[PDB]
Amino acid sequence: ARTLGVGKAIAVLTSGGDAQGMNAAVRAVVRVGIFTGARVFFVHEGYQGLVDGGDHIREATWESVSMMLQLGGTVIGSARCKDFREREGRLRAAHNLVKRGITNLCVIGGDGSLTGADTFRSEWSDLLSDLQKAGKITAEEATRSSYLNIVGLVGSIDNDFCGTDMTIGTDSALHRITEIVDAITTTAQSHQRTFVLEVMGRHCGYLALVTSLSCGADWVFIPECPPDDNWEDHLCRRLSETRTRGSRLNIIIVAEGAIDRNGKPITSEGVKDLVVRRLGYDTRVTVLGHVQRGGTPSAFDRILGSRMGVEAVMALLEGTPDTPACVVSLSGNQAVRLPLMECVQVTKDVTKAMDEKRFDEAMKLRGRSFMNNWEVYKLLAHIRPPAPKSGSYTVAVMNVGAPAAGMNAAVRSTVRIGLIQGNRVLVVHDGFEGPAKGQIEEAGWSYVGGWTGQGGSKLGSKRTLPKKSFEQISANITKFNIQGLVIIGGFEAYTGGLELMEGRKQFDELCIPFVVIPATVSNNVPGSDFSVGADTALNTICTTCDRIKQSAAGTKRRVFIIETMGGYCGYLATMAGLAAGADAAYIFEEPFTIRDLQANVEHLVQKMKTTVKRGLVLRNEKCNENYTTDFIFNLYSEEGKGIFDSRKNVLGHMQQGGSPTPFDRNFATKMGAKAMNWMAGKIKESYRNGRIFANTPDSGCVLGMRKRALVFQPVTELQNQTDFEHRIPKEQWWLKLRPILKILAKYE
Ligand SMILES: Nc1ncnc2c1ncn2[C@@H]1O[C@H](COP(=O)(O)OP(=O)(O)OP(=O)(O)O)[C@@H](O)[C@H]1O
Ligand SMILES: Nc1ncnc2c1ncn2[C@@H]1O[C@H](COP(=O)(O)OP(=O)(O)OP(=O)(O)O)[C@@H](O)[C@H]1O
Ligand SMILES: Nc1ncnc2c1ncn2[C@@H]1O[C@H](COP(=O)(O)OP(=O)(O)O)[C@@H](O)[C@H]1O
Repeated sequence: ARTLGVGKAIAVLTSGGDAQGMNAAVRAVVRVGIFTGARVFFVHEGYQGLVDGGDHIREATWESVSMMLQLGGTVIGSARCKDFREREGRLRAAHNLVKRGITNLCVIGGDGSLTGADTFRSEWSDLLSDLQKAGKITAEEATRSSYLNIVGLVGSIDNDFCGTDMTIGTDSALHRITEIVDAITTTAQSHQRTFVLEVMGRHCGYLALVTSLSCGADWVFIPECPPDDNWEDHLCRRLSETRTRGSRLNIIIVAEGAIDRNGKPITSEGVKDLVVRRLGYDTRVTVLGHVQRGGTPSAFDRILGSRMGVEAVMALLEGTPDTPACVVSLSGNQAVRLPLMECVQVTKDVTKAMDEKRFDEAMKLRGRSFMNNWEVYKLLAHIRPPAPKSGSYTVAVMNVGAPAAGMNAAVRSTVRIGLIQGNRVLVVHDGFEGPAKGQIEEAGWSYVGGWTGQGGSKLGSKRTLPKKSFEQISANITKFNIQGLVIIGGFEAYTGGLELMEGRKQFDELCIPFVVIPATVSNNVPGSDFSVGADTALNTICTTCDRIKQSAAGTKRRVFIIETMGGYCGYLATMAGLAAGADAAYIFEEPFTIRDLQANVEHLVQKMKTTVKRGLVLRNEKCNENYTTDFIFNLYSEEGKGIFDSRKNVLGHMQQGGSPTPFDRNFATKMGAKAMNWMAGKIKESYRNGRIFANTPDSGCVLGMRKRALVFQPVTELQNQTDFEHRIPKEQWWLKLRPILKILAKYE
């Protein structure tokens, strides 16, 4: 609370290497730190300034963290101080803390920096008694004893640290790597070019794998699972197999830490030599390096930064001389404070486990999803697939609703994974106008060839519903022999789904199972924390939001009022509102009354009249029937005549058919499989007498993100979890963020 951090001060620090998002962390850490009545102190140049001190520990204001969200790298500054790795230095830093009076320390760093603060919290007890032989009056130690709180905030493009689902910057890092391959990829038209990108990752194959999974890398090399035995043949057999199979380029991604069975490291150049000496294609190595850390932080990292930042400060002010070292982080999409020590002691475990040829233990300590990506990567990466028999179940996949960045990525694994099960996969053009009009084709392994990155809807998606035409579709699911349905779409996929169950009452054909994969820009589908195409949309809003915070204004001081899309769902606006640090984001799920709206302005003004020079006001395209854009606009204008200028922008639905970011391509790839695996089951389990009869509710689901796991939920079970008037779910997780979004704008 406002009185919580009163009579309390904290010093934030940014050790480790530049990770896009650190800046948002700091900001949040300062903004929320003040807010809690506490005092926040900067500490330029990572652990260094802490050791040094003096002019390296300046005090932060609120205006100080202004306009940082959008900036990459660290601004508080990051060094490499090795003096701290020794006590002949930690003691001087401590001196600096106690000399400046500070009981809380936020460390935004990596596996090492984090492990350093760790050992610091520990070797802190004796640090007093020793720095007492001559340090400062012993009156202080008896006034700052077993009270040295430190929160570790994980920032690293490695995504190595264990205990956190994501680290800062890795998504942006993912964007960089992606934009390149995205470009490498869309040019190779001449010779059978064969790029050999080498990407980051000391000991972690993460970025390397994930980047292969989004590009459709032809082969990959990662640490935790070295290519044991004669592979070159394999890799060449492959590259040639695929060469004659008809293809232009090839993208062999290589993690830096890429080693082999024994350990004698695989080299990006070596790889390059191989292919040329054995196959002789014009191969060309590239080594992205230190650019992955560049560019600007993606919508996710800015957001993730702010969330972690707030978590830290809370965790800092909620500490007790009996509470252990803390490391806040994300998991199952919610903040968590984890035992610093436990995290380090383990995140280390993986290294040794890897030092000993024990890679199974490696890939395990890493495990879960990682292991999955690996598994799914290889599968979809195959050149094959198997020989199609006859007793094979035949599935149909289709798109329904407005298009999304990821649909084609989902349709591609759905078909590949299907085909690899030995099942048949039909492809439907134009959603439900699909099984109905009869536009249905058989999709072979190549049909989906290189789609994972293409945006829009290759198959065609319409929003029309099934019911009105059960006759024709059922007529068709019999003719073509459809025996399961995979629907990638948004609300009218969920909705058209329910619409299918009822049919199971009047029709026996509709008595097949179906899974609904959420693909909607708006993130309005019930039964999942995320949907495919939101991140992509979101990243574009957040982008143009930043580009608009410029405008060739004939003078400074100016306020922008922007209307986002997403019908009644305040996900984008709220999120974008937070990613681009707007003063206000008017959404539906959170009703405003002119009594408020007023106060929201008799506020930005009190700011445009000082600190702030550009203002951001986000409005959900449906937050309120009366208080339209134009209303909010005009209100904000008049009220600020003289003090500032103002323009109003309506983004609207700027062709959401651009291109999927790496996260939607992964998300749509991972599910498209998860579903096609789950569905192959429900189809066996529903085969009875030379016919299938799914008439239970389990056979009709929507697969979605729900906390730490993906989960199949039956459409009917969700009916009472969804407001159909406004086509949105009831209980949106993110409404939990609104408050932080508000304190960062300096409210309450
Ligand atoms: N093992 C350690 N013990 C104590 N302090 C450390 C340790 N490792 C790093 N530090 C502190 O952090 C500084 C920078 O370390 P480092 O470059 O490893 O950052 P990091 O958090 O490990 O991120 P990265 O994954 O890029 O290594 C060191 O100079 C020292 O100040
Ligand atoms: N794309 C890939 N990247 C890295 N390793 C791969 C890839 N594809 C297969 N492998 C490796 O090849 C070995 C398994 O071969 P599998 O028998 O699983 O594929 P395959 O049928 O021989 O090849 P294809 O599927 O290219 O004919 C394992 O080491 C597996 O990790
Ligand atoms: N861009 C993002 N937007 C929302 N959540 C994200 C994003 N990137 C990662 N996450 C979170 O990271 C965790 C999932 O990581 P993971 O299983 O490795 O999937 P991927 O392999 O797609 O990262 C979840 O908490 C997920 O919500």
